[PDB]
Amino acid sequence: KRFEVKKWNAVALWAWDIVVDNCAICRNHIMDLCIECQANQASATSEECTVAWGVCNHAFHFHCISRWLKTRQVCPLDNREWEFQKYGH
Amino acid sequence: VYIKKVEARINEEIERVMHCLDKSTEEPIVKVVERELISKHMKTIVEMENSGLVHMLKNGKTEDLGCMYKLFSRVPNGLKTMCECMSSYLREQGKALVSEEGEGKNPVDYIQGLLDLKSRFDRFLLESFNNDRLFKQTIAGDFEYFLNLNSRSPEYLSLFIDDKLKKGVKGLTEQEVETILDKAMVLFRFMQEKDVFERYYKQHLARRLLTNKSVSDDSEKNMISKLKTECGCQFTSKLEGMFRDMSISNTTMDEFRQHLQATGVSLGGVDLTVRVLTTGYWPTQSATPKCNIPPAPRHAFEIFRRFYLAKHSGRQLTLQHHMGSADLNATTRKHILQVSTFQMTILMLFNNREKYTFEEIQQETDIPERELVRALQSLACGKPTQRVLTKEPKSKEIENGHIFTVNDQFTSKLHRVKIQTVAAKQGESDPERKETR
Amino acid sequence: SNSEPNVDLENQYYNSKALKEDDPKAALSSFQKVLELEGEKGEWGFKALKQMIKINFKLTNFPEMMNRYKQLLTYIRSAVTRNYSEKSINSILDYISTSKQMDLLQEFYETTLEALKDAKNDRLWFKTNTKLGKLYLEREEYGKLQKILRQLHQSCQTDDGEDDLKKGTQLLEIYALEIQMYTAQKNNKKLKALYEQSLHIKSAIPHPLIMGVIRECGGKMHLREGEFEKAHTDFFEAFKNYDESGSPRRTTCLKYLVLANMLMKSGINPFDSQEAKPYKNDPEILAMTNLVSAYQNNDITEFEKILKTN
Ligand SMILES: [Zn+2]
Ligand SMILES: [Zn+2]
Ligand SMILES: [Zn+2]
Repeated sequence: KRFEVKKWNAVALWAWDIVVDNCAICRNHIMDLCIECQANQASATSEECTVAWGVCNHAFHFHCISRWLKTRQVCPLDNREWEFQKYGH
Repeated sequence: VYIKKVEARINEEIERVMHCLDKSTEEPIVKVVERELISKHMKTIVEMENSGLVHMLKNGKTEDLGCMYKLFSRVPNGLKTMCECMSSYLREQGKALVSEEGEGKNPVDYIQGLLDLKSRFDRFLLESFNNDRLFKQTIAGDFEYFLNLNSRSPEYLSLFIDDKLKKGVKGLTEQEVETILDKAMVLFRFMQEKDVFERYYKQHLARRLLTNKSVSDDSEKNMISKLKTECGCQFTSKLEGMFRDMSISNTTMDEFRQHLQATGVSLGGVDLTVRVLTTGYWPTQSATPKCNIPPAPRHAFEIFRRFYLAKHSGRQLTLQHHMGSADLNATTRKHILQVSTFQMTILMLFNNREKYTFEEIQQETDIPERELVRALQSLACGKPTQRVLTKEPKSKEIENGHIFTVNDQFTSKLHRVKIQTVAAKQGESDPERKETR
Repeated sequence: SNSEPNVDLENQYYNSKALKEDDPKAALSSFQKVLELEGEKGEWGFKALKQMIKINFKLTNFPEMMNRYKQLLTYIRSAVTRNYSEKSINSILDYISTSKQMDLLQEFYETTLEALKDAKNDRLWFKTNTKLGKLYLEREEYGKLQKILRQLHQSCQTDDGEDDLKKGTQLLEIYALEIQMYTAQKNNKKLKALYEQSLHIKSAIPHPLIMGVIRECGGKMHLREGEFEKAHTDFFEAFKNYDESGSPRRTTCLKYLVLANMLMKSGINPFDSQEAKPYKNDPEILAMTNLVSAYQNNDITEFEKILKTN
């Protein structure tokens, strides 16, 4: 051939996995309510309880981390400070 | 000359009253002598501005400042107006230097002149004022006042620290580099709007790390130490992640070196230097395109992605093209070219078959938008007499049906010749400036 | 941007690089001619000396290898001032480490030590010190490892103070070497002292391998005292840093972290997502996953069965 590649210095980026099948604070599911709410109805008003995402890309219920954040603040799956990056899924 | 006369008058009066009138009348007389003379002196020095406080500080008379500090310290309310006029002169000097009207000023020279003024005033303070707290407080408060007059002031500081960090050509040693950074952060201490400060510094970090290496590789540890001692749990944390990525890049670099040594099932077993970063701290570089890859690099990329997903499992990789470089071995001698992961695809298609055009490289490539032209014009348009990709329809604007050829260009006898069309002027243009604001 | 480096010097440098594959005899002379025709230092000549050192180490030629390394050390101070010059010698230092002539290793180290001291580049001098400190730490040598720590601490001393804010990078490098050193002798009195001296003044950079070691020391100290949360929070980070780096101690501290998460009576699955599957289904780690699974389900009979089984 006329031109042949000898060296390459590509940069590889990566992102964490989440395993969205169950959160770790209550062990019910990523959706379908939490332990503090049980049923869909009974004063939910369109179910004001959604999924919250942190900077570390972990996902739990909004209320579950809220009870977590009052006592501790250290995102029990890593040692990031668990910023707030999203609300809902 | 009055200050020498009043000091002599005070000295002769206190000497006479302590000798001709022993220890009897020394206190009331000297008190009157200091009071009215110093009141005259204070009004004399400030308004004279001819060997006056403004003038005698402008020309740099160390003795005049020194003898005045030792004279005005005796009577109260002397150092108060002394610093007030000193601050007023600093305000006048600051406004004449931070003047924004008029385009065509060198930002690196502007900070250098400002820092020279700070060093000059600090030298005067040490030599004359004997490190008085009141003088230090007034200049510190004043420096907080005339510096934040522009919303671009932290941006100008950020580019200056980028200029001082891109290469230490001025001050090859380290002793003055330590002082030049210490003065930089001291200047940064009396500055507000810290959020915009790192937002450009982080952009400067991206600009200095996503380009050619070999800038410091050691002074990075010094900046973060200064940021840690200056800030808390803030954008310095963004700088923390930036450093982690460099650590992971080299650890994976040697780890991949061991695995390419094992061989056995290596498909693309050629020279690779692959870096690993995290998206959590590097800002948006570009759209991260998904263009094609030449087959030999494809096998090389397939090894790393398979390997990085096996022994570094749990995380998947994403491919991108607006980053990196390469060394294309061409072949009367064998001179290796340079392609910044932009012209690899176009030149590889030429190797398969020459006599292509714009249609060929846009239809059988899955190429992204107009950014292709900027990469494409880097070899043909705006080229000096070192052209590695010539065309028959010589024109400025880009056509569709135009054929590409290659020229030997013996003038570029450089063995590892590089085409550094990118990074022509790192200047932080307005469109990114406004959106980041 | 562009900048004319040099036309001829790069050509003959790479021409001799084509000659190193072709019977390195007379390639060294060609490299030497390039160095002679370079005169003042030389950027291409810096890499040429690096290549000559690499070639001479292949065919066991040490005498001029270190003499040219002294020239390489002097080349560090003037033209290639900060740059990748530390990356070059780190690769040179790692390339010398390939063989087992440990006497030549520390002759090469000690000559490096004094040369970097001259340029006030003690910045590059601790990097050699820590690599020698880590090497001594692996081989359980403390006679000269301590001398390195004392010299580094003295360099860290700001006369009146024994620790510097900007030199906090060297505090952690000193403490990390001391952390695993006293781990060998099980010195709890020193281990707590090292961690306490670390936490406050160290913070300039969480270097992943060093930060994980510092946290791993803290987790052992805290759990040896009784603080479950603090012992939690330390391995709670050490596993993060180890994962990024890739040291074999990733699973070692993860086992400690999983036990620490159990001890604090935590009601949250620690294996959920960061462990994912590589660190949740690793054979011995998966055995630990069954334990915390029984912990969640409060299966006392099953838990004790696994304890006796494994
Ligand atoms: Zn849940
Ligand atoms: Zn709910
Ligand atoms: Zn999380």
